[PDB]
Amino acid sequence: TPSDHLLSTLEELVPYDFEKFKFKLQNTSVQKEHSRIPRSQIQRARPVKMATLLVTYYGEEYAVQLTLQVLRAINQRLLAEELHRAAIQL
Repeated sequence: TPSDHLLSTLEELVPYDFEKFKFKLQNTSVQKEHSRIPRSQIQRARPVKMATLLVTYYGEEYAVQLTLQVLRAINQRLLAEELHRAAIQL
């Protein structure tokens, strides 16, 4: 599932880089007519937890786009590309 690819993607994501990931996620624009993840939850959310959260709050397709963009925001173009490639496989 998309959440499984997001899990693995953010699992490979270095925790020290995830620190910035979740900081950029807090500053990520909310998708049209979709539910916002509380910043208090984002700070405490695990790399593997956000995979589920983004899907629940925004959606599967939106979770991939959100994570991809935030990865690029933190100079993780590798994971962003691999996530895109995962979306292609899906």
